[PDB]
Amino acid sequence: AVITDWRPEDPAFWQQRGQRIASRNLWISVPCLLLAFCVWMLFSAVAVNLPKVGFNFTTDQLFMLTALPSVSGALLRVPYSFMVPIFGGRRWTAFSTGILIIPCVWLGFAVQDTSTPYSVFIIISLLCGFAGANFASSMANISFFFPKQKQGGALGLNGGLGNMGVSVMQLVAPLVVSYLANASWIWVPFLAIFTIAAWFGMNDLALWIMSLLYLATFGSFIGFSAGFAMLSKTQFPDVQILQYAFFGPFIGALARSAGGALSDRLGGTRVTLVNFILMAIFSGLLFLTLPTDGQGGSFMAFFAVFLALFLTAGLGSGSTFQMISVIFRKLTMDRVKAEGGSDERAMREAATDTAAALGFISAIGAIGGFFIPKAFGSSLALTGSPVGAMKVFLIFYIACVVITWAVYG
Amino acid sequence: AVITDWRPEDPAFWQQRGQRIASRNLWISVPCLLLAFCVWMLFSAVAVNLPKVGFNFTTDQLFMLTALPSVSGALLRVPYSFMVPIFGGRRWTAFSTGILIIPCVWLGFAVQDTSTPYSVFIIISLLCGFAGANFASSMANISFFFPKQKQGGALGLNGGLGNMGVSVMQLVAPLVVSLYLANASWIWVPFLAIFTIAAWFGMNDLALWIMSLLYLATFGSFIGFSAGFAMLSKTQFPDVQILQYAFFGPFIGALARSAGGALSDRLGGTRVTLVNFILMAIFSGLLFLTLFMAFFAVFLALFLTAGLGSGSTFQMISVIFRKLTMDRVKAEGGSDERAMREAATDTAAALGFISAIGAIGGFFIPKAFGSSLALTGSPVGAMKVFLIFYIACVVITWAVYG
Amino acid sequence: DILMTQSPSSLSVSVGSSVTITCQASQNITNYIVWYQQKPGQAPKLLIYYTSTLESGIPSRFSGSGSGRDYSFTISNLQPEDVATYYCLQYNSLLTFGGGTKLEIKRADAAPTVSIFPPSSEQLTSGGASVVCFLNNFYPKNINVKWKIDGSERQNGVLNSWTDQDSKDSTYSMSSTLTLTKDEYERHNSYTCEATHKTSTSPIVKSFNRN
Amino acid sequence: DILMTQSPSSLSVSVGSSVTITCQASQNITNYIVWYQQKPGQAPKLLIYYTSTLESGIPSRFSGSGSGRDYSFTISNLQPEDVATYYCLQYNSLLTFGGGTKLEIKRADAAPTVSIFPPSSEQLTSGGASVVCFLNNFYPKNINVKWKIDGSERQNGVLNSWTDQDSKDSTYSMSSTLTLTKDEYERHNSYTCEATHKTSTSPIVKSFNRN
Amino acid sequence: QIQLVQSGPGLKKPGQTVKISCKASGYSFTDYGMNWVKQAPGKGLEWMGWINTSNGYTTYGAAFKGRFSFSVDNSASTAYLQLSNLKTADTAVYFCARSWYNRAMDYWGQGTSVTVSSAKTTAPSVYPLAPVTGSSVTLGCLVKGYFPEPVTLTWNSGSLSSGVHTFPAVLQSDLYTLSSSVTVTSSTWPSQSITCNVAHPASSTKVDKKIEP
Amino acid sequence: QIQLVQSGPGLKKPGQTVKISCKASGYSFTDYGMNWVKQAPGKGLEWMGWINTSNGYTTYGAAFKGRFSFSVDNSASTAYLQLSNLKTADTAVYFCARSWYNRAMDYWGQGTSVTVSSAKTTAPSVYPLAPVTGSSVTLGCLVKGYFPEPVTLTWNSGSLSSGVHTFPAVLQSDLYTLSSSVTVTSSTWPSQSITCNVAHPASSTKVDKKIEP
Ligand SMILES: CO[C@H]1O[C@H](CO)[C@@H](O)[C@H](O)[C@H]1O
Ligand SMILES: CO[C@H]1O[C@H](CO)[C@@H](O)[C@H](O)[C@H]1O
Ligand SMILES: O=N[O-]
Ligand SMILES: O=N[O-]
Repeated sequence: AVITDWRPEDPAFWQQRGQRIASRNLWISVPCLLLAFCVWMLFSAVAVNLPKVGFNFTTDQLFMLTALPSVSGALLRVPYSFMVPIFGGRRWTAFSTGILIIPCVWLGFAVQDTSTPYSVFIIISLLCGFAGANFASSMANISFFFPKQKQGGALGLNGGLGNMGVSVMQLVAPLVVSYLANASWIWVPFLAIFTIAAWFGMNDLALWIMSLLYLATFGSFIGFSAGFAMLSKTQFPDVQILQYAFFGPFIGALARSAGGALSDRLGGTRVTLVNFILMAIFSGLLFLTLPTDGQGGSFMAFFAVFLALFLTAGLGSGSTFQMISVIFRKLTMDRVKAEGGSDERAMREAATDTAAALGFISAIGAIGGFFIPKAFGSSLALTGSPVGAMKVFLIFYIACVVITWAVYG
Repeated sequence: AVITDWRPEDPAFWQQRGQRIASRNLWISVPCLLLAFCVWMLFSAVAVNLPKVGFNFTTDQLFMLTALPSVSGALLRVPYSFMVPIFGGRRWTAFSTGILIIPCVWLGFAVQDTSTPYSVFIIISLLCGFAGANFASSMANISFFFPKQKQGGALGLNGGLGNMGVSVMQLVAPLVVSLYLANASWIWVPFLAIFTIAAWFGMNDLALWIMSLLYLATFGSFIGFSAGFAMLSKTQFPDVQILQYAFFGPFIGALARSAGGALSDRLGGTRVTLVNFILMAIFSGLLFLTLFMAFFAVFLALFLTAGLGSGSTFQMISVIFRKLTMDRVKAEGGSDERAMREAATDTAAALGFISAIGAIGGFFIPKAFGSSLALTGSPVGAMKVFLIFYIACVVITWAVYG
Repeated sequence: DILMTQSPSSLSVSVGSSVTITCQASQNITNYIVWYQQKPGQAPKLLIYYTSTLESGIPSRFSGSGSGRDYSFTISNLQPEDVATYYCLQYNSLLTFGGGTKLEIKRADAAPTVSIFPPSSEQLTSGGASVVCFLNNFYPKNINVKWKIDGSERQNGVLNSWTDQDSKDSTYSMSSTLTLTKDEYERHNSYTCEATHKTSTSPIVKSFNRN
Repeated sequence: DILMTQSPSSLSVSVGSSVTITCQASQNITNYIVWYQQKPGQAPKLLIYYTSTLESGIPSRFSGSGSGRDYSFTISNLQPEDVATYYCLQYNSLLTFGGGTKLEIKRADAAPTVSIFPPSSEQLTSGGASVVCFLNNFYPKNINVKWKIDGSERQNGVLNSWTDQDSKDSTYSMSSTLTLTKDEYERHNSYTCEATHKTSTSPIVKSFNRN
Repeated sequence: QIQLVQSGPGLKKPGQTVKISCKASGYSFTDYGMNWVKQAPGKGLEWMGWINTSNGYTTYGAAFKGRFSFSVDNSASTAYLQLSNLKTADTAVYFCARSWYNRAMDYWGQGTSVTVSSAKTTAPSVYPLAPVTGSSVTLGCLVKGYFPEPVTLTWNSGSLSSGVHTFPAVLQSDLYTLSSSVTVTSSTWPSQSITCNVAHPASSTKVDKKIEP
Repeated sequence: QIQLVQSGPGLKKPGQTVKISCKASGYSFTDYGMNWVKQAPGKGLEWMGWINTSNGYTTYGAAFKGRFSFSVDNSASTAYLQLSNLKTADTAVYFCARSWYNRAMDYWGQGTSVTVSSAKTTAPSVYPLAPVTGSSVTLGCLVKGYFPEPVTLTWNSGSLSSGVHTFPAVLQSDLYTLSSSVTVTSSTWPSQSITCNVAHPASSTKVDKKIEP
């Protein structure tokens, strides 16, 4: 379990030992991270089904239960990043996955009983936001296991199939409803399995602006992930959104991967910049798909425009990461050259810096999984329309086009 | 050379080092002593050959030179016994042996010069008598090295082989006189030097009147007859060279001294001394009836009787002191050991005086033979004074002891 | 290459006592040090890896520590089994062994029990004759054996051999064989083997007569 | 058994001075007295036997005298070589030694030259840490040494050792060593060693910080 | 049960080649490097190098560059050390041990003795040694005039293993001689027989010797 | 010429036996007695007794009747002390000296240190001490946790004999500790090397430590 001699930058070690151990750790890592994305977004599919089983909460109170996980999620991302060098990859993974069985059983009971207070439901949602932090600890872990010049692929895999968890849950939670307990309890066998699997299979080794640009991209993917099924119910109450909502966050994740791959083919800042034009254009065209009370509008268009807003948000996530990655490689190149060192040192140090920075950048970035569905709450509960919220979004994506041109291209 | 820790009464000390040192000291003391006797009795064999090389001395002027050693001999014995404790055994034995090279050289030279005065020949004989005192010092020295119970055999050995010096000379000096008279004197200068060096390196320095008269009658006789016999067996039998036979006299005398004590401690000190003075009267008379074979054998018996007498007088003295200290100690109420050790100390301290008186007879006997033969034409004059003396001595033995 | 020096090169220590072997590397080895035990004839056993982690099976009494260049290893309650040669090794850059530490246990002094053997008649046919002496179960190791033939000492043709210390009772045994031609052997009559040990000032003498 | 009292049992005397030791026996020992010199680590030398007789080789400066129960021994022109313990002995009945006289030489007061030394890293791996202070070549012998750890004083854990007076320059040297755990040592920063001697009222101080 | 078992002892002449093998079992072979350690007689352990079992790349210590080759046979699950153009200096016992990396050399082979010599191989003469009186007697066995090592020697084929002292062989004039003692109580001999078994593989000899009064 | 050379130090446990020996040469052994002298640590000389070299007979002082034996071997020209049933109280340096009588004890042996103890024998740890004022620097050597005495320490094998102070071992919790210091000119260190050599015979250790900056 404990590993005292770890030398990934040494090809000879990599070939005898490293690759085998890092590869087994990676493969057990992924399930434990996508399951944390499943548990993170429970209310994105459960708050929709809350009234349909006898819960008289404001639709704003429902958006609130959808927004709160990302409160604790964002705030637990910085401390979780410091937890891997302290307890170790095997132990923390086991622990941080295992303790997700708490809020999963607890809203399997609370949902069946009809007199259960809002107070309890706020707590369960905040404890679901613990699953949100798994990302930063899982991502530090992987950065330790893989050699600096190979971390890209593994990190890409870890968070790529990690983010996929949101989409995977949305495809399952409605399909398992045959009622509202099963959308929570179907994960207790899976969380347990891979806690045991992590416990035995894994190993214990011995710029503010970028936070904003990540926030605008990832924050959007994860924001629209929280309150889309919820929004496409206060707009088109007669369509069964649950059977379609999954496809959104699915495209988002796939877009994240093509994000960086695209970006190193035609410029980090360029893609970011052009894709904030798209994220603005698609924020405006949503205005022209809304029905006003009620109800005269288009759904296919609404859904396609949102499908675009998930694709565009994913693309940006990848785009922003490789901008960070690139910025750090320029900084480290210049410093080393001034110290008079080798490019290898610069490569390694840039890989460490982006990994050290990642805990903080992903913390700020996760704050947008709250604001977005909170804005859809305080737009509805006030003006009785989503037009108020979306007006803020449009201004922001305009601000992000501005703040990218001015500060980069 | 200097011994600060001497403990002979301590068997442990004796075994660890005492016996080793006392033994080495004894073996060097002894030859040093016999050589002293050789030098002492020199004229007993030289004065006879004095005329044969051209010296006009009276046969009584010759008898005188044979008598005078025992004059200075006797008078130096008492001060010599005080010499060891003052100067030490190694120092005194070296010096007192060494200085005997003076007379042994002087009369080696004087004998070749035909016109050397009688005055000079007297001086040399008085110096020859220094060698006679050696016995007193040598004997006291030995008494100090040996525990007061082993002293017998060591003193017996020292004195016995010491007394054998006269006998040794009279065998040698005639024989050496061939290859003349210087050799009777000079054959001892290598030997005396050898053993002065030998003592000086080999040895160590430590930190009744009646009895005198009886020793005088015994030892004074031995030493008297030793000097006078050749010088008499000449004026009586000038046809026979006595010096080829004389030695056998003192040899039988000295050896008789050894068995004298051994006899006496088996059948009484006073008895033997008494019965031996009967023979020293009988033999003193049966000499009148020979004035050669018979003259020689009676005189050969007069040396033999002088021997036993000496060895019997010693153990008589030894017993006298042993009886006295026994009584004194028992009155004090101490132990027999104290009594033994004190007896042995008393007889040894008395010895320097007893042997001085006893040494005066080596002067009288030949000087008597000198005056008797110069006044009358016979030895019968003095020889009558002898018979009287041994009768007076056999009478003083009975009256005072028997 | 990274050089390793080990102290002490050898030592004797009491049962229930404590050993401290040290190792100084020529440069920093970042905790990558291992300790081996090597009994003779058998093959090394790994006791400690990574400065201070006991191999499983390896008993408590063993431990090590250190960092950078300077490291040490300790056996805390010495036992007769512990008799061996110990080794540090660096596996930071390439690998380097230390010079070893031959550990000897001390025990109560013991006198050799001695026995002599004349040439077998089977050997006599060859034209050679070996007289053989065994001195068993003594302590300590140092011991001199003298060969007497009819009183006279023999120095040529002797050949000596010693066991490793016994891991049960801590003793030694040595084997002295005096080799002669059959002629030489037949000429004399008494052969003597004399063991002089620290345990008595007078030698243990074993001997035999040819009849 | 004949008992011996010796006087004095110790004393300091100037170079060039005159020493007199006396010895009294419980009974008459009849001049049988020996005097021995005993420098430490070496083995006794016999100076005088039988009260007054020097052994050959022994300098004239030595002599002795007495009788009965009372004896004495004297060194007349003291030299620094003469530093030792002297002994009368009686070898009259059995043998009895006197109690000794340890003789010190006096000299011009000298101040200690002081050196402090931090724990070796080789020692640090064991888990112990000793700070060593050497105060060299001072006179007189008496001296105090204080240990400060970060201004605070330390008494527990100090061990002190002094040499025999030096037979050439008549000086002393002492060594003080303070032992802590590697932990206790690692916590604090500055280590201080204060030598307080009869050569000045303000101490000689030496120190270091662990940096 | 993890084990590495090595080829037996070899005697060769200066100029020739040896090749020693090491069969690993009880663990997955290609997951651990293999080390080779040299031990010359009366020297300490020398690290020769290692071979990477997942790629077959050898790595040599400065001293073992030239005449040494490590090689592998993954299916046989065994490694080999080949020594070429042998010199007297190659006389040593050679170990294989497993792992460069976490628990470096955490399992060793039993060792493999290589003698580089010109001496002719000859069988031993095995002489029984009988006594010439406590409650216990000692019998002996003299094993003379053989080359090379090893001889092995037991008593009653192993049955009598306590009371035994077999003395390390001593070489002389190109021939080793060895010996061995057993002491037993007097109740057991001559009552029961005690016999000396001597194997000398190098010359294909097995001699037994009964110890006769 | 004349010389008595005694055997080396011995450690023993209560209840055990010791025998010290003394070899005399340059004189005739049987001519002189042999004395035995005890010196307990800190106390003064004590006479045990003597043995008569022409008798072989021993003589023991009051306090040495019972457990002590002087014996002799005249041909080895040597005498022996034999203490048995050892007690803590027997810890001392022991001296043979020549002569009961003239010049009592006129030559002495170099003495022999017997320690009686139950403590285990342990080897020393040797620590180099390098500086942290004038034209001369002082170096040191710390020697910790050994038992029993003696250790012996030199500098550059005895080539550096001036400037050396070696401080008497001090015992604490069954373990001695010792140290030594050397002062040399600054011109000669670290310029030339200065190294400390410790030998602890009772555990067969010899350790050198080079003093490094
Ligand atoms: C302060 O940023 C917040 O508001 C903007 C709109 O202004 C959202 O797009 C974003 O998700 C949210 O985090
Ligand atoms: C005074 O005595 C002297 O006279 C007689 C003869 O009368 C001798 O026998 C004796 O030796 C002598 O000394
Ligand atoms: O979960 N990505 O920040
Ligand atoms: O010379 N005897 O008295």
